[PDB]
Amino acid sequence: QCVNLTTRTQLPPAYTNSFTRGVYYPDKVFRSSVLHSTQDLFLPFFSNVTWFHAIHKRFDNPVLPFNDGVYFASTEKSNIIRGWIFGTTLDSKTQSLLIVNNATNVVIKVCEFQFCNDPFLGVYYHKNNKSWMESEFRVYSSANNCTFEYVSQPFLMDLEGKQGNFKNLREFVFKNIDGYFKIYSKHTPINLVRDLPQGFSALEPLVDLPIGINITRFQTLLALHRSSSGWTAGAAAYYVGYLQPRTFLLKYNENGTITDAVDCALDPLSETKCTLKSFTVEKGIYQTSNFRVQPTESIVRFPNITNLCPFGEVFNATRFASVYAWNRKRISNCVADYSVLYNSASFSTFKCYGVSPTKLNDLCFTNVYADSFVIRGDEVRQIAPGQTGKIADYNYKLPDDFTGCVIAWNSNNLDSKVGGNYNYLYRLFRKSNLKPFERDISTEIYQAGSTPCNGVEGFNCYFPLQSYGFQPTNGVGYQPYRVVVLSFELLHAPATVCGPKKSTNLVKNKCVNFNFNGLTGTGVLTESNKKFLPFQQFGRDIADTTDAVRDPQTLEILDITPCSFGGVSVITPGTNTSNQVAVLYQDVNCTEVNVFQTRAGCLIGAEHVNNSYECDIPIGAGICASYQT
Amino acid sequence: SNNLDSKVGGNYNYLYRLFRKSNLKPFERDISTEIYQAGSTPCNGVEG
Amino acid sequence: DIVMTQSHKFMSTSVGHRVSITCKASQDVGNDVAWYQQKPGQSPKLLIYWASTRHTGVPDRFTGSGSGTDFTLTISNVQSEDLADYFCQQYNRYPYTFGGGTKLEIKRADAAPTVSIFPPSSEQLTSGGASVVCFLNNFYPKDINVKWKIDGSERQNGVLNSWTDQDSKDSTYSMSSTLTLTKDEYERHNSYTCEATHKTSTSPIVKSFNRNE
Amino acid sequence: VQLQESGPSLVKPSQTLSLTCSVTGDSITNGYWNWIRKFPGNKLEYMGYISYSGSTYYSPSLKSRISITRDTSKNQHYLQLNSVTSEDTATYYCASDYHGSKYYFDYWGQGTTLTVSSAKTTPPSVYPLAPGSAAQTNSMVTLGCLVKGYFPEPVTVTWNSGSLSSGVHTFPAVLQSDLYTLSSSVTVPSSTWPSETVTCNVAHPASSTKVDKKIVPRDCG
Repeated sequence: QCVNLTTRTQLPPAYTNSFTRGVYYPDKVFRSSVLHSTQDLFLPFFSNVTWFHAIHKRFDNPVLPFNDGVYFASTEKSNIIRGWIFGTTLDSKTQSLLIVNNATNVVIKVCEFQFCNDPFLGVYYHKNNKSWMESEFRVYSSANNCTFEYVSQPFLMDLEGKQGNFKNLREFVFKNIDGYFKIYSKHTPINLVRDLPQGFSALEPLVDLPIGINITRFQTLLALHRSSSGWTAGAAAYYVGYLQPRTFLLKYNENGTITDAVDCALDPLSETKCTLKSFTVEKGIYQTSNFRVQPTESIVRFPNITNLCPFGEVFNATRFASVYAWNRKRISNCVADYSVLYNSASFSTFKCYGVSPTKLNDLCFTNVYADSFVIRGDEVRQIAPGQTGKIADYNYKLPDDFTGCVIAWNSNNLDSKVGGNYNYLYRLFRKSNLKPFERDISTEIYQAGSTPCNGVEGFNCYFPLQSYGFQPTNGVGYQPYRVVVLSFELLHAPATVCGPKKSTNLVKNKCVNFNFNGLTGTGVLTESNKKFLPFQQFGRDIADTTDAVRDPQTLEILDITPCSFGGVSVITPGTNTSNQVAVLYQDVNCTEVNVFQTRAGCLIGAEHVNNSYECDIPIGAGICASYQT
Repeated sequence: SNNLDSKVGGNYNYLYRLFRKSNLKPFERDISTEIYQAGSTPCNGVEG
Repeated sequence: DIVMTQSHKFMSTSVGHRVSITCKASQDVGNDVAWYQQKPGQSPKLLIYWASTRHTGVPDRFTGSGSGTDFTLTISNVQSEDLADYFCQQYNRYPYTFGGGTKLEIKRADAAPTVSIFPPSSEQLTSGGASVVCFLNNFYPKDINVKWKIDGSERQNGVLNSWTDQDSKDSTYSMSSTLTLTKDEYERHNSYTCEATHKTSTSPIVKSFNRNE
Repeated sequence: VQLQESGPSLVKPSQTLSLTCSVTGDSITNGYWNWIRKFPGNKLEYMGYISYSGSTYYSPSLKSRISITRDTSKNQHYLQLNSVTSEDTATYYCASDYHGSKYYFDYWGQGTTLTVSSAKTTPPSVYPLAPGSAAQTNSMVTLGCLVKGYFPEPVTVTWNSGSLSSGVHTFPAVLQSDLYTLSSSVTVPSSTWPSETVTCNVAHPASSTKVDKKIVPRDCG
C-alpha cells in the first residue's frame, strides 16, 4: 500500500529505433494473395521510442498517456512482466482496468482500484529452499463497485529468476475503440541482450472484452526477484512506443499471413510502393504525393481608414432629450474614434462597463447605441448600475449586464443660454423601483406613507415631474453636465466598428494567409508595374482569378501570387538493385521546400553533370537521370 | 414494485444522471458521480 | 450577477515584496472593478476605482491595471500597516454586498500549538452546572483546525467559537471554544479529547482527561 | 472629509433606534450617504438607500422597519429602526458617495456598536477553573475562568489588575440570541505555578458588579 523501492539507478534517457515493427491485423478479414492497404493506429517506421528497464540496476514504472497510441514490445527471460494497469486517473474517483497475473491465471477485473506510486508483486523468502513462491501482493489497496471479471485458463508459470541473454519476445498493442478494449499478442523466440531486433513481426488479436471505460493514462505491472525497500527485480526490459494513424500496405500470402508491410508516410521511395500497390517497383518515374506550402501567419487587410462616425451630433449637439422619454439612436457602418477623448484628459468621468476604453480599440462589436441627456452636477454618479439617486431610482436604471460607456464632461459653458435653459424635465418621485430600459411618463401623486394623498399635495405628498435649473454662481454640484450613454451588443450581423489601429500595411514576399476584399486564401505578394483606377480595389486575370490587389492606405500596386503546389515525383531504382532517392518537387524552386533547378521543378538528389549520356529516366526539359559510378 | 423496493422514510439509495455533455455511445455505461457539463453552458467544476 | 472568483484568500508575504491579488470575473466587467481595504478594528476604505485611478490620499505604492476579465492588484513595498482584508466589489445591482476577502499576513516562523482542557470546578458541580472549555494559543499561522470529541463523536451544536486576529507583540494567534452543559449531561460522558492539526507534522497534539478522575 | 459615528451602548427592545453620523468638511447637499452594518465575524450587510428627493427604498428583509432621515442645515443624517430585535445587533458604519473635481471620493468614519437583544441587564457569574489531576502531562500549565450570562458588551477582562502579562489572552464575546459570554486564559510555564499569584479579574461596570475570583483551594483555614 505504501511500500516504495529505492533501488533505482540513474540512467541517461536513450532511445531505440524500430525498423519494421508495429504491424498488426486491423480486423478479422481473411485476405489471401492480395495487396490491400489500410489506415489505423500503427507504429511509424524509423521512429524513436522510450528507454525503460525492469532489471535488478534500472527499475522504472512511469505514468505514460494512452490517447497518443500504445505499442508495448518487451523481451522476457524470467517472467517478470505479469500484466498491465489501465484507467482514467488511476484512483478511486474513476474506473480502472486492471490486468494482474499471479502465475496461475490472467485475472482481469474492472473495479474502482486505488493504486500506489509504484505497484509491484512480491516473490520473497529466498534464503534456503526457495522454490520461487509468491509472498506478497502490492498492486492496489482496495476495490469497490466492480462491473466486469474475466478468468483465463489455468497454467504453470516458471518463476525461476534466470539470468543472461533474452530468449523470448512478446509484443502487445493496446487500444480502445468505443469501449471495446482489444488486446493484440505475438510471441516469437529471439536472441539479443539489450536492444530489440530490427525485423518484422505481425501481431494477432487475443481477447476483446467490452469494458466501456475511458482510459487516458496507463502503467506496467512488474515483479521483484532477489536471491521492504531493498528488494530488486529479475531480468526484463520493455519499450513503449506511440501509434499514429498512418497508411500501411499489407502483403498477404496463400495462407493469409502478413509477410511484409511498408509505411507510406516515411520516405518518397515508400510512397511509390503504396501508389502502384506493388512491393516490387521497377526503374522509372512515378507520381508519389502532392506538395503544398504551409502558411505561417494570417492577417486580414479588409477595412480601410475612411468612413468615420459623425460623433459631433451626439456629444456636441445643440439640444438633447429628456431623461425619462429619451430617444435611442443607432450608429453603425462606420469607424468610431474613441482614443482622442480618453487621451484629452478633459472629461469628468470617462468609463466604460464590460470592455475598458483602453481595450475598445482592439474589440469588435455589432453596433453601438446612443443615449444623450443633460444632468446636474450631483447626477454624474447616478447614471451607473447598482447605484441610487434622482435618476437611478425614478428616471433610468442601468442593468447588471451593461456593456456600454458612461462619458461625462463639464458643460457649464455649453448649456448656458440667454434667459435660461428649461427644455429638460426629470422625475423626482416614483411609487416603486425601476426596470432596465424602462420609461415613465406618468404624473401620478406619490404616496410615501400610509396617509393617502387623494390626488393633491400635502403631508409626504409631492409632484413627481420637476424642471431643471442652474446658475453660474452655484457650486460644482449644480452645474449642467452633458453625458452620452452608449450600449454595445452582439447580433447575427458581422462586426462593423472595431477600430483597425488607424493604420494598415502590407507584407509581401511570403506565402501567408490573406483576407482581401475579393480574395480569401494563401498567397505571396510580389512587385509589379500596373496602374489601377481610383475606384477599383482588386484585379483579376483572364482565368477569372484574383491575382492583383491594392493597398487601402498606401498608393501602391502589388500583385498577389498564390502559393506553389503540385505533384511530387521520385526516381526509383530496382528493388534488388538499390534504394537511393531523388525527390522532384514540381511547380516550385529549390528555396520554398545535389541541387539543380529545372523547368518542371526542383530536383533534390541528383548531381548536375556536364557530360551528356543516354536518357534513362525522363524528367523534362531535356534533363534525364541515370545510375552511374 | 411499490411494495417491494420502498421502506420507512423512503429509499434514497437509487440515483440517476439527468444531464451530460455528450450523448452516450451504443453499449456504454458510466458509474461516475462527479459534476460534469449539463448542457450548452458548462458548470466548470462546481455547480454554477 | 457577476461573482469575483478570488484566486487567493490567504497570502503570506514579507515587508518589501509584491502582493498579487487576482479577481477573475465570470463576465466582461471593464471598469466594474473596485478594491476596498478593511483594516481589523477599523472601517473599510475605497482604494482602487475603475482600475485606472487611485483614491485621493492613497500613496503611490498602491496601483493596479488590467482589462477584460483578468485584473491583478499591484501592491509594491507592503508595510506592516497594510495587513487588511481586500474585497472585490461589483456594481451590478443592489444590495451592496462584499465578497470573500483576501487577508495578508507577515511571514513568520511556525510554532506547535498548545491545547489546554479545563474540567468543571466544585462550584458548578454543587449547584448543578458544568463547563468544558478547550483553549488554543501560541500557534502560527491561523489556519489551525480544532476538533471536538464527545465519546468519540464530533459535536458542533452549542460550541461557542471565538477567534482572534494577529497580535502586535510577537505575531501570534489565539482561539477558544466553550460548551455549556449541566450536571446530568456531564457525568453521562466518559471521553473528551481536544486536538489541533498543524502544517508542520502529520501527528496532532493529543490531550484528554478522564471524566471520573 | 471625515465622518464620525455615535450612538448608545445598549438599546432596549421594542423601542426606536437612534444613530447619528456627522459629516465634517462638507455639508450634505450633493451626493449619497449610506448606512452599512457589519455583524461580528467579518460579515457586512446592506440595508437600503436614501435619495435626494427623500423617498427611500430598502431590502425586502427590512420593508418598513427602517427609516433614514437627513438634514441639510445640521450637516448630518440619522438612522431609525422600528420594532428592533436580536437580528439588528451589528456594527454600523457611515460613508459618503459623491463626485467632484474629476475624482471618486469615498470617505468613511470610525464606527459604532449597538447591541439589541431580548434580555435585560444581567449580572455576570464568574467561575474560576483549575486543571485536574487525571489529565495528560505537559510542560505548560494553563489557568483560566469562564464567565457566562452577562449583558451588555464590552467589559473589562484582565488578570491580576493588569499587572500580569505572561501568556494573557483576552477573547471577545460570542454573539448568542439573548446574552453574551466571555473567555480568558493565561499560559505560564511549569516552574511558575503556583509560585505566582493568579487571579481571575472580570469587571462589569454597567450593572456595578465586580467579582474577583482568586484561585484558592477552598476551603482554607
